[PDB]
Amino acid sequence: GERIWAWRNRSENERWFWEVFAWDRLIFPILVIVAWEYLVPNHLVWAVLAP
Amino acid sequence: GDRMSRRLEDINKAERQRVWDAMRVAAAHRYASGQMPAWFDPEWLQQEEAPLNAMDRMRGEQRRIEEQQQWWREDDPYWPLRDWGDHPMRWWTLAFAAIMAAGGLATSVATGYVEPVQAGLGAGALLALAGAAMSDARCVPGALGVKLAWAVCALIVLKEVSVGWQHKRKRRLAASAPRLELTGLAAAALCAGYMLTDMSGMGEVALPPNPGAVFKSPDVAYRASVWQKWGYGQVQMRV
Amino acid sequence: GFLVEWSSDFITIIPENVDIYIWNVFSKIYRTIPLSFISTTLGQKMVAFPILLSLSHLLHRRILYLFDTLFSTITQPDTDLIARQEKGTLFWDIWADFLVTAADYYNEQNSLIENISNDFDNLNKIKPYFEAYFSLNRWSVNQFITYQSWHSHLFIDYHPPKTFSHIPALKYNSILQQPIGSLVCQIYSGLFNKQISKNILLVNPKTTSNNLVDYNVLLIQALAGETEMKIITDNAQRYALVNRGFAIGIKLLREVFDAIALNTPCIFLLEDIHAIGE
Amino acid sequence: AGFTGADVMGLMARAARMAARQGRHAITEDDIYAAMENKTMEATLEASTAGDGGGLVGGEGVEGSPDPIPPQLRRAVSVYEAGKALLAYITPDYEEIARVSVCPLNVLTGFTLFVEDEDKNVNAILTRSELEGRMVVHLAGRCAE
Amino acid sequence: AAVDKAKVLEDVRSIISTQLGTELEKVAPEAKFVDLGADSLDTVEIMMALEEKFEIALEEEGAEKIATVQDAADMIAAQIAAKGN
Amino acid sequence: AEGGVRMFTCSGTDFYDVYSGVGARRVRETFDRLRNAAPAILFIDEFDAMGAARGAQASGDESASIINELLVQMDGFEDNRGIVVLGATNRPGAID
Amino acid sequence: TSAPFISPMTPYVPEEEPTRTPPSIKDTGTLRPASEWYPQWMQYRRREDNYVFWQDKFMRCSTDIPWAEKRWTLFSTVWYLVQQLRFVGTPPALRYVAFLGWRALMFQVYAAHKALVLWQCKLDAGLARIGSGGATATFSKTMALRRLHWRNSPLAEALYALNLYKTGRVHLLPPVAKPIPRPTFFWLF
Amino acid sequence: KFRRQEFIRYRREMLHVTPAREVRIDTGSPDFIKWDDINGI
Amino acid sequence: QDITIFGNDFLNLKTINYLSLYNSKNKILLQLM
Amino acid sequence: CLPNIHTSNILNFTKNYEIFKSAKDTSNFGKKIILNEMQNLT
Amino acid sequence: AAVAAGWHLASFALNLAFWGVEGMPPDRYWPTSPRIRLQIRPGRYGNMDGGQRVYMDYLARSEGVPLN
Repeated sequence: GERIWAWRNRSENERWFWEVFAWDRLIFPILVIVAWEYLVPNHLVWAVLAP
Repeated sequence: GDRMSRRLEDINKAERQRVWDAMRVAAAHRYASGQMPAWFDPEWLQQEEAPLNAMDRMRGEQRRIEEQQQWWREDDPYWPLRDWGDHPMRWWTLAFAAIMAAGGLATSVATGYVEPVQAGLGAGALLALAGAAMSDARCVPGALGVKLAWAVCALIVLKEVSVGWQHKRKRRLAASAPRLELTGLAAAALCAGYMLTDMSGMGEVALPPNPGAVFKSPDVAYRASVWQKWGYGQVQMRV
Repeated sequence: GFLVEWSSDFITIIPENVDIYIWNVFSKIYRTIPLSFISTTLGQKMVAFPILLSLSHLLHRRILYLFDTLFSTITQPDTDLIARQEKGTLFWDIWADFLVTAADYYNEQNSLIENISNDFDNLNKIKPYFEAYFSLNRWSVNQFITYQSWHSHLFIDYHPPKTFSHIPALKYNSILQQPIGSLVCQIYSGLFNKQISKNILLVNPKTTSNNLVDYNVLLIQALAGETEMKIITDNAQRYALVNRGFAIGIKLLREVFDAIALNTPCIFLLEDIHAIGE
Repeated sequence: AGFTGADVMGLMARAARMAARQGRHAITEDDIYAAMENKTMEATLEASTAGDGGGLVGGEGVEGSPDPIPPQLRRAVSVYEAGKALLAYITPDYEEIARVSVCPLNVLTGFTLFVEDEDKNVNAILTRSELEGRMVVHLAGRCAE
Repeated sequence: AAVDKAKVLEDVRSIISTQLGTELEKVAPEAKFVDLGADSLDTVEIMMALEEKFEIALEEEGAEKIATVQDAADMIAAQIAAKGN
Repeated sequence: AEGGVRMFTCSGTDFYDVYSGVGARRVRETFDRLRNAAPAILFIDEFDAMGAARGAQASGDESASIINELLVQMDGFEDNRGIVVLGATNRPGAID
Repeated sequence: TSAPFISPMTPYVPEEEPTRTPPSIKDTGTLRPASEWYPQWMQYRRREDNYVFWQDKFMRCSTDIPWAEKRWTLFSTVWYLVQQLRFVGTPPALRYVAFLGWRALMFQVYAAHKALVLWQCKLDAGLARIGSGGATATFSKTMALRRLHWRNSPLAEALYALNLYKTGRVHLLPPVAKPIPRPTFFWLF
Repeated sequence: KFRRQEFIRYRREMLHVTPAREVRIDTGSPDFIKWDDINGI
Repeated sequence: QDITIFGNDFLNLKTINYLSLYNSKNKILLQLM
Repeated sequence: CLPNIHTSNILNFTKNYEIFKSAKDTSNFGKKIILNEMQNLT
Repeated sequence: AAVAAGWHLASFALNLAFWGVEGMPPDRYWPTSPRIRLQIRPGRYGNMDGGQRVYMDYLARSEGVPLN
């Protein structure tokens, strides 16, 4: 318990990163845009305008 | 008590020193642009300590010393382990830069490949500049020097153990694979010796703080600043 | 019968201990995914260890969030409640306000009749984002909650934003190190959900200075913030109500006590006990 | 003397705490005596120190309480408690001494714990010799100081 | 701060006895270390055993000037004295 | 006016009527109207009419209910972005 | 004297904030583990003087953390994954077994180190004889203790061996090793 | 859990608008009450 | 005759009690000065 | 117990100082390069 | 088949070695009640006065009290 207390006091930034930032604001939007552009034929109405 | 007096005195000394340092910095930025009242003697920015703290230390020191009197060098063998003002790993940096440049030239003339001499001379030049800035370990260049030196030796180790050397290509495919040879081992010894001595400088450069570090901070303006930066300026601060 | 439920919204009839049971079972089932993933994949060959660690953590959190979204989707209001909402909002807060203005401009069933008569006698969601140019899950930054739970049909506070750096005076008071330290050591190890409850007296000297500060509340909220627990606070003067020689509140207090006994683990504050202890 | 069941169970709890404070797990009898002394001194300093007043604790760091309790103020407390215990020993048919101590709870007073028999004067009798002996023992501390 | 020199002295005597093989009532509070069946490379082993028993670190200069079990006990008591501060 | 915001107002009387259970729905509805009409500032005169201390002429189910629902709207699930409750009183010791 | 205003006889060496948390209060400078709940010295002080145990706990865990242990870097956000695995993804029972095994191993390592230190003192006492040539078969308890607590850098012991082998002077010792600061680079580590 | 059960019981009973909390005398426990364990009696 | 210090000159009640009960005459004379 | 800190003076300054220092890292060792640029013939 | 079953059995044994929450500290990004974490609170409509009655026995249905 003491070790977990000391470790929680020194890693607040990393904790918030892995719980709130890693997927929702870093990996998911990258994946979503690349996935959409892999499908969706090479027009302009589909590749730029509707995105 | 006698135990809270010490706390008070350490707080006071630390605060006096911080204010004198802020003064040196702001006076330098005001004198390098003209607006200084012309009684200002620009040699004051060299007094490192503080006038008050210095007078206290001098008085205490003279009182202590007054009340207590109520190769090889056979007169001091431990001459290296003495503070001369420069980084310990300083002659190693220059030695390694010389070795790198010499090996680069030798091997790249004795073979005809253009890569080893370019790598060796670049490494030598950067390590020589680093070993120059490491000659005053108290200042800020004395810290950026160790930074540059560690970076260069690390890049050397990386290239060696992951891509290998162009002039060491052969016909087989398991023999021309990158292993760790002498120069990589020396560069690794250098990085380790740098890290085990002092690389603790310039410690205020890191990734910025999250809204996760200011959750329990005791200050509202700072936390609002951090939230605003990271994109949460509208969230309500029921705090 | 059937209609009292069939015509009412879902969450008001179901208790919360049921969903807490569901969540506990889910958590206990899937809490070993990272270790199994890591061991399976792992037997410049081990430069991938950071990647597998990242993948383990991300996958575990994905499973948890998928539970969360499946839960939060099936408890939205259905057709009946949405219809009730929008047609009630058209029936109550646009027609009846015009009705009030008409009434207090013109000014018991007979009265409502001349009212209904004398007033019969006289009477692209996306576009703004471009129009602004050619001419947020607060739970992600704020995890502090005020609530009333286990009985909805008690004003608990979840995760206050304090810590022991809001009370530097604790650092020197040599008589507060052992009890508070033991408390924290217990809570962090999990051994606090199986200790016998306790009573503690917090004496603070009489303070009538110009300050609105009080270090009892400060110390205990700092303890509730350091551990990220929940805290329940109430005053004793609110229970010294007597009439006819009958003290009503003094059993209200045992009622709130045996309610505290249902929301473990928790800290219960009770200030100014001399009001019921002279 | 005068304890009951609730008293002894609370005593065992406070004794375990007092045994922790000296870096041990097993409760000794010295921890029980220390628990008695601790309860007594805490009771007296809660009655003296109140809304303000105070001036009796000695380890709080505030302007009232010096931090290490200077040595000339420890010599005095030891002389005081030594004189009191010495006079309580050489007095015929006084109570018996169980534990002499100095600076309990950091307050600037001693504390002598007396074992007495409830069956020589059954909570009711006071003879003249006993009262005069008590007077002498209570002046001994000041006189030795 | 306030240290009980009695307990420290008792346990130092016990450790010395158990280390050399001499019975406890023979090691006097002023008995030096060579007369009790120990050389120079054995006054360091009992120093190590003392540190191991009390779990403290001995200052080195003060350990160069240890000659009587009394001074050993006094060094150890001074170490334990200044622990929290 | 100078803040440029819509003004809603009330009184201490219409809410402290003794028709039981009505206060809770009243405060709920007026606060939801504020929220959907925010920003806005609710001015309420003689606040001490409702915000009386405990042990008053009630059985802890009418007055306590309305001021507790005032609380729940002020603190519980705070989304009052731009809302301000500006009470008017001259007996500031009597407030709970 | 670069200092214009004040220059005491001792030159001013700047002080900087520490970079790592001190050893706890309980651990020895050596390799052997600690008593694992209560130190042995706690028994020889007054009950009212052992608040320093829990105070040192409060300090290392919550109150004085040096702002160099809260740096967010690319290395710390992966060490977070490692530590969170160890603390949340493993059951406490396996952790306990690993703890016992590690304690046993460290005890054996300490015994080995102590034997090696004793052998080193013999060898140095033997070499100082050749060095000074004459009578001194002695060593210094100072150097034995400094070796057992890891207070010498390798250069220091080399210089000391040379000084012994050439001039004896078994009481002339290297100054001391200074504490290693915490390495930092940039957003990197 | 016992507190929760009894609270549910009593609140449903009083919203629908006994103190016989007998205890069974175990004898196998080491704290078993002996007939003449008592003193000064 | 370490660090230059400046007092805060305020006498509480607890401080008056400490000085009255435990200090000599010269400490009192210094406070009065 | 509690030491009644608001009627003190050393507790006041030490308290406010420690709170301020713990709020945020406000050390700046990298602003002293301006001290190594005071004599330049450019 | 034995190996492909022993994998699942090892994972199940590992999950058994946990046995509870002893050793698990609190966490603020993950409360124990999904309603707090998900910000779920009833509104105005769908509120039956005698629905609370039903509420009780549902609790009494799961708090296992065979009275009901």
